[PDB]
Amino acid sequence: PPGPPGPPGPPGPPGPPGPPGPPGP
Amino acid sequence: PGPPGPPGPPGPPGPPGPPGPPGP
Amino acid sequence: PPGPPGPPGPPGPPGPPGPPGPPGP
Repeated sequence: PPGPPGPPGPPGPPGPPGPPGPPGP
Repeated sequence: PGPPGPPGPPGPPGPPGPPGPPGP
Repeated sequence: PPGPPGPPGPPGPPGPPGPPGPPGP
């Protein structure tokens, strides 16, 4: 008989940067 | 052997974006 | 035995907007 499913994989990579902030005053 | 495990969780958030442009 | 580790997860979400820009003219 087969063994159990293996462990979870690792977390994914970081997301991309956010968008530029708003213009200055 | 068993099948592969499930996928990992989503990664961490990305960094803040760059500063905005100058004001008027 | 248990199976191999799963695949990595997906990328995380985008970062927040950046800081405000500098004063203008």
